[PDB]
Amino acid sequence: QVHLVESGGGVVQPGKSLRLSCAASGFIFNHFGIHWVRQSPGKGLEWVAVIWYDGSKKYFADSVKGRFSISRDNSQNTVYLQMNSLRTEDTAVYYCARERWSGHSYLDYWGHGALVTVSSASTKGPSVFPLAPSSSGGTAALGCLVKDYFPEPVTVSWNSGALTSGVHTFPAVLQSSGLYSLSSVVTVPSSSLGTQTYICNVNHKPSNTKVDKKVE
Amino acid sequence: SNVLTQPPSVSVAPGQTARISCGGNNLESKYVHWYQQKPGQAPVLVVYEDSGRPSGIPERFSGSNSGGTATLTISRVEAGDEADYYCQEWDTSSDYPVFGGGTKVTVLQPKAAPSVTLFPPSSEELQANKATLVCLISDFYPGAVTVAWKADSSPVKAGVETTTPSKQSNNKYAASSYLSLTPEQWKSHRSYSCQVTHEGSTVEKTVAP
Repeated sequence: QVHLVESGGGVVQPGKSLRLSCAASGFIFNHFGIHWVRQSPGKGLEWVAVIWYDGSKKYFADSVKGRFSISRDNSQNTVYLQMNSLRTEDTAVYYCARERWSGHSYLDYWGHGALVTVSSASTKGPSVFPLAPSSSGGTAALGCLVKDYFPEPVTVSWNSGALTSGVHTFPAVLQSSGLYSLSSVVTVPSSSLGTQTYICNVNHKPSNTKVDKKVE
Repeated sequence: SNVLTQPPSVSVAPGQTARISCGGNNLESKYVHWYQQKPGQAPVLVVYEDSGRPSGIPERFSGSNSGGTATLTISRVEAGDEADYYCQEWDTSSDYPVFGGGTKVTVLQPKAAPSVTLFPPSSEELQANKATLVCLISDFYPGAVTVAWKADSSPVKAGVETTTPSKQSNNKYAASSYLSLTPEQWKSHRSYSCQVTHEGSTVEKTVAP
């Protein structure tokens, strides 16, 4: 069963470097060339690079020529894409893919993708604000606003995981400031607002920050 | 160099046949391959060498390359066929392959109006000299909304940040929108509103200081 496993993604500032890896299994590694194809947020597929089955040819898209290099280690069944002098427009999900034949053919197996984010923003923990229940049909909506953090991801639980039904945590928005915001809301019985405590647990691992915000 | 041209989008009713064209030069003499990419997933090969069907691809997907045009035909369309489809060639004379820009196939499914919840700024944020209104939009279908804000009855564009819709567990869509204000702007108006338009109908929620 052909299987491709990518790693090495992450978040960097412009001008820095990243090295992606593609670990292969289930085929004779050195009989196949390996490609990289990327996808900017919201946009189509863009071919990036190829290394030939025998490492004898390496080609790169004009958009990355001179900045990217590629290598293969047949001992470890792995391909490495070295990305130097990264630019914000290099932000993308990067896929490795196996080519069926020795050039001029098609990509028959694809990895699951490695996320690469190139941004001038600096790591920042969130400001968490309660979204208090106020004044639909016996149920109340309350939530927390997770404001101005960087980078993704943030996770949210309620009551340390004891409250799961009626929870909806929304995907974040990326703002013009370069920081993110997201919200999590739960619907509960109006009658419970005087007797039950509601706390949202916000975890931002990239800044080693956790916030437990009491709502109401 | 060579370019492959595909239509940006195709709409098709469940059970009907979708046809995606791929134009380029001298396709009589070249292989054209096709890839499927469903939202949030990696691409998958769905046609190789004009008409070959890869392992795991339904028989309803059929590639062809005839008269200089390559076509992916999806027969008896299912909702699960909603995806972006890309054609690809690799000329003898080119060091690298060429992809088309992709065709988005949407499958024509029970509509649902959005639920809208609007929260005013918290007192905590206001005493930190900031103000954010939060508009949460859930359970709508198809996945396209437009979001407008108003201060009293005047449209507001500055300070607005809105997500693109994303699919929920139940196959409906959700989105959110944020309006950033100064405290003085929040306190100086009678009300603010989040208006969500969907398939021509609007759901509007209002809050007041």
